[PDB]
Amino acid sequence: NGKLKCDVCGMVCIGPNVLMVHKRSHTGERPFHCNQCGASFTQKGNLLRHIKLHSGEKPFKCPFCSYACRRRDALTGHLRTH
Amino acid sequence: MSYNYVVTAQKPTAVNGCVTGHFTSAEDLNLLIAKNTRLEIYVVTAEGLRPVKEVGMYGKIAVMELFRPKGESKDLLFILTAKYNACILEYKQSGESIDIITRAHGNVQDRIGRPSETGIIGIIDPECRMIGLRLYDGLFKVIPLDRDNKELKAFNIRLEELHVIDVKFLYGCQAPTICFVYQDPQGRHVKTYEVSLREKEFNKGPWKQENVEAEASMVIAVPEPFGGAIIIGQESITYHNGDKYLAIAPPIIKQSTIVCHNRVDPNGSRYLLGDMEGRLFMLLLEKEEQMDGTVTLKDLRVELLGETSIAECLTYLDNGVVFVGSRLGDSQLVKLNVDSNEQGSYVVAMETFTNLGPIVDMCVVDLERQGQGQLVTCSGAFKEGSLRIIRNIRTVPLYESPRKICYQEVSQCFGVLSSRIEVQDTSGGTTALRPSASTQALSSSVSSSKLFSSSTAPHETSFGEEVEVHNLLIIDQHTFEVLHAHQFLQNEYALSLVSCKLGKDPNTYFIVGTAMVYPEEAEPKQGRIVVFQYSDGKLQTVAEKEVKGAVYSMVEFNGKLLASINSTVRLYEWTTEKELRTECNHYNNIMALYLKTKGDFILVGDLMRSVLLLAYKPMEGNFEEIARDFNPNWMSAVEILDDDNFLGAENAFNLFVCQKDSAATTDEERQHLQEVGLFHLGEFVNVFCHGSLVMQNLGETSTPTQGSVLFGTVNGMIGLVTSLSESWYNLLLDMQNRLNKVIKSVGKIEHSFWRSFHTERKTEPATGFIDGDLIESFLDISRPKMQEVVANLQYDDGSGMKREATADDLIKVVEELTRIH
Amino acid sequence: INFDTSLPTSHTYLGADMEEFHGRTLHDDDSCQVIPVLPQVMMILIPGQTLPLQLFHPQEVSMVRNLIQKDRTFAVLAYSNVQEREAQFGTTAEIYAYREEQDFGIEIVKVKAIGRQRFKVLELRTQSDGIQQAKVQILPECVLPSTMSAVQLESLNKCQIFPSKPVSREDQCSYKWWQKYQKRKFHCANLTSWPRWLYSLYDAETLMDRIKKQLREWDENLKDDSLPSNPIDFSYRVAACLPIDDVLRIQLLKIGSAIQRLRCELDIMNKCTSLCCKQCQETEITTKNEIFSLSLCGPMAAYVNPHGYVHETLTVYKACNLNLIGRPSTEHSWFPGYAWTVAQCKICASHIGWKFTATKKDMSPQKFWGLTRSALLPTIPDTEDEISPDKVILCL
Ligand SMILES: Cc1ccc(NC(=O)CCc2cccc(NC3=CC(=O)N([C@H]4CCC(=O)NC4=O)C3=O)c2)cc1Cl
Ligand SMILES: [Zn+2]
Ligand SMILES: [Zn+2]
Ligand SMILES: [Zn+2]
Ligand SMILES: [Zn+2]
Repeated sequence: NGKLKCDVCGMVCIGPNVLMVHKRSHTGERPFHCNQCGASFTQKGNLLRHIKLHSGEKPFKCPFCSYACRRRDALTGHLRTH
Repeated sequence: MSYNYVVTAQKPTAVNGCVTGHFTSAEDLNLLIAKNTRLEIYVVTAEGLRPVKEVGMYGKIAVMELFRPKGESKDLLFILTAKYNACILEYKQSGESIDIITRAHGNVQDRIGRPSETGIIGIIDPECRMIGLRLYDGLFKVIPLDRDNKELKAFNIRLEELHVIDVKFLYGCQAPTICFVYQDPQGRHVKTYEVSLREKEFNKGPWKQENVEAEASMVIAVPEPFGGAIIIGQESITYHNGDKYLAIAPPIIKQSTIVCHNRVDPNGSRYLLGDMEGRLFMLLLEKEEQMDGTVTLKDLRVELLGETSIAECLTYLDNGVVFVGSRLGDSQLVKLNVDSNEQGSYVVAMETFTNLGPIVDMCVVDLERQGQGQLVTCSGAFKEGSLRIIRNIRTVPLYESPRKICYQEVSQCFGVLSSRIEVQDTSGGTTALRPSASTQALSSSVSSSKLFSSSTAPHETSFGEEVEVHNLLIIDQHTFEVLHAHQFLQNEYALSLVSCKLGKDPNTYFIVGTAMVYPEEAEPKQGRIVVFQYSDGKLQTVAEKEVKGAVYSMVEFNGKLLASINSTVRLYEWTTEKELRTECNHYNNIMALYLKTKGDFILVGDLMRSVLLLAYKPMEGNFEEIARDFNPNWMSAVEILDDDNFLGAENAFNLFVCQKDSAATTDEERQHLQEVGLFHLGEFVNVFCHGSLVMQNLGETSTPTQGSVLFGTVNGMIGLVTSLSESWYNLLLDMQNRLNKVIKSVGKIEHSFWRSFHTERKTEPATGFIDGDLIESFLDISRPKMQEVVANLQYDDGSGMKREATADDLIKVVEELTRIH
Repeated sequence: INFDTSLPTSHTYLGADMEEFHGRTLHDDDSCQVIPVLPQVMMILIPGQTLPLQLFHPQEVSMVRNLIQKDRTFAVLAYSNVQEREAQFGTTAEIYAYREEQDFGIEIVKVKAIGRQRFKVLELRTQSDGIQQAKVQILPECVLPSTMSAVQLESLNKCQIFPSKPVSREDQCSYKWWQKYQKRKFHCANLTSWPRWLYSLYDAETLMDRIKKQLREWDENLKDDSLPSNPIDFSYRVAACLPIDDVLRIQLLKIGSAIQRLRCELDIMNKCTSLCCKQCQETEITTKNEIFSLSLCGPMAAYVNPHGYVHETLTVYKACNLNLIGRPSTEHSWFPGYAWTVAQCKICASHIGWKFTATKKDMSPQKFWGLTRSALLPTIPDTEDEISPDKVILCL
């Protein structure tokens, strides 16, 4: 159970000390960092997209057939085929 | 379950030990010979050797030395086995009953301890103070020679010199003194220690560390008159004694390394030296009275007596008669003359004891009787190499190394692969050492190919370097004369050889697999499959197929050619154009060294006991893996017993049997070969071969044994393996357990311990094998002990009963067993 | 070529000097043991390999305290399926350094352990505390004698020992000494049914020097000191710094004979010449020609980041198909004096590693690449002749 959640990056922590200490790594330009590689971002959504690219890493997935494409416009063109 | 039976057809013929002394009685002179597991005892006569007694031990004889303790009539015999079974035996005879009674025995193995690089070294004090054993690096085991010490209780002494090469007990010392050559980062040195049994430790030697030559390999203790020791290396021979240190570098010994010695005169004035290439020299120690009687060494001399068989061990008998024990060739009794002969040799051969030597390959051929078979083996190495025709021994000397052999009935002759060593000549070519079979051939030919003549790597060989030339000899089956000798390409090494008919072609060809071996190239990347045909007294090349690797093995596979090129098992077809056409490939995780086949099953193996079982799918046209078993251990040979059982020989002279589980439940267990047989054979198997040396018997009269697989070993021993039934197997196992109680073992070695599967890592009991020697020994014992064996034993003579077994029913059974070889 | 290969092995980025232990714990071969496993450890540990860890979770800190008080050994599971926590083999780790620090009001523990014994997993049993144990069976190290030790003649036993090594790069690289070595050691091959060059392929020392010839291509430190002489230690030290994927490393950990491990390592070093992106499987990142050793352990070593994640970093000279994200930084740099920049795949944006750029003009090399092993894939090179595609199957 992790009851303390960060407002800025949304990470889960165990005790209030961990959260307080975590909050100072933010103070600065591009405060959102990735723990896996250290990539900094200016907004939280970009960091979430990055950390998602770390896992399954499938870029633009189709919601109707599950095929992945390298680009957004390629996925749009594919979606127009269903 | 395995159920298998193994029996010795030919005892080990290679001599690895020989010592002279007074073992039977203090009067007459005795010669003891050690052939692996056999011990022969002769009496030295003026005519020759008189056979006195032959015994068999349950262990490989590593050390064998005679010694007469204080207050003993005749000499005692100390023997240590490979499994570290030490024992002191004594010769006792009552009227006409000879028995080698065990005065003492025990196992001297140390749980934990790295075996040394120079192997087991056993020495005894000249005055019989103790027995010194060097088994593991950094430790020196000592067995004190006390009348109380019956179990051979010994103690280790800390040895700071880890890398000890040779060690001896010195003569004429107040306290027992050992002198040994060792090596450290600064080179090799000779050092001495005083073994104190009271302190149970070492003490400063009479003359400590002295620097010796780089290749100093042999240490010889000189008797009382001289004292000190003699250190022999590659280029020089030195004598060290306290303050004096004499050294000579005779050029007559530089061409080869001296590997064995023996004392001629009991005072140490003369010694016999034998090198690797058969040369025999005489090392003389000149005396110097110094008037008052101190007798010091004056000088050292080496004189080339002559050439003998490649001597593993030497021993001077008497009156210029020397016994040469050989491992690579026949053993010899030779005479030393004073005046030499016209050629300049001082040695003259007297007797030639047959030694099947290292049996590297063999085959079974009917030849004359057209009924029972005979065994043709490639024996010996170098100038001792030969063929042996064993009947149920005809020697054909080749003077070069035979490797593979196959018989061709269509042409009434054999095809044999062989190799001869030549030396690089100043002109650029190579020169032979001696006229051998490949050189003294009726018809001759050389491979004139273009595959590698254009595709060759750049390199050059220096003068003096040795290079082996490979040849295929076509040899008559009647006269055994070299009809033809076909020499292969330069840097080409022939590995495999077969003789068979391929496809629709009615001709029978000699097919040879090769591999291009270059020095800078580690793993071979080039090779050939060459199909020859012998006709009209000439060998002509029918076909030539290049391959990207070494053709390790080949087998005839249902009219097709199954070859192995490194990791690939390939299947070729013989086209109507008389050419090899690739039809199938199977790439394995192991190196396809051993290739055997039975119908559609293929057995593949590598050097590390990685067994693999494939199958040819005819309807699909490709290979399929059936099962496998990978247990790391050095493997020497393999063979297919039946459709489900597979026999092999692995490290530590062991035999094993794997089994294919068919129609199981899980695919996982179906694809695994279970190890169903283990048995310490004591011999190094080099070739398995289906066949039998007895009359196959026309009228089939319910045979008790199924199958027959002969095998040849390095010590010349020939063995036979067969399959039994569960009932017969259980009966014979109970009978072995009963025989062990009544039989008397030399050295009191337990048969169970002797035949137990043994490696440096694990040592398990033997399973799935019946020791045929122990079973057949039942016929050579007294009748009261036979009754002891069959005491309260139930036997089945055919369906009903199930009755009390008599010694004679079992005698009938064992006589039936003895007819398989 | 003047960095200081002794700096990375110190792990100076972890802070003050740690408390060090001198005792050693080893379990009997084939014995059964119950050892705790660290939850967030995902690396495949090799005997002799150093593993650094930063533990923040209170459960992990408590477990490491208990370990420091007991035998100081935990189990590192070799996960075949990391998602579902499946494991059939593993390696034991012995903590040899630790530091227990209470910083800014939060308690954390830094640890340096080392791999000890391979083991087969018999049971994975997670207690009610959330921390799990492993019922384990220690796997024994199979030591085999010389392939000639059985057939060697007694007369030739005194001649098996060689008179020291040349240890002169040119003299040992010259194949004359190896011709001599093969002729001497495998003479008794004439007694068997195979030649000498065959046994040479199963010879511990021959394989070890063949591997040395490849390691000298990566580092200029002589084998006289840095490399071990024992075949077990040498094989493990080579396996620890081979950039292969987890399945190959698991198969290599399953090997129990140093001979087979050395042979498989040679085969891997000769076949896999390319290193591609694991997510792409086709995007080439680098080749074995660019691999170089910046640390004493070799080209590849394990390091821990500020948040406890462990990356097996491989140092290479040049790399392609990589986009740099952000600007260099020296914060928590595993290579003191260099600044790191996050590197992604040009195609998939996988974190492939970082680009290290020197901070001083006098440093050499001025720039290199540290690639995390988890994101690389070993690959064979496409043949120059497309018509000839012989089988390049894994060989051992
Ligand atoms: C418990 C705790 C610990 C630390 C922090 N906050 C920081 O540490 C500062 C902000 C931050 C945030 C995320 C990542 C980073 N760190 C990195 C990730 C990474 O892989 N490296 C590599 C780069 C290559 C190399 O050579 N060494 C490396 O370590 C990092 O540097 C920093 C906050 C907390 Cl709550
Ligand atoms: Zn946050
Ligand atoms: Zn990231
Ligand atoms: Zn869709
Ligand atoms: Zn990619």
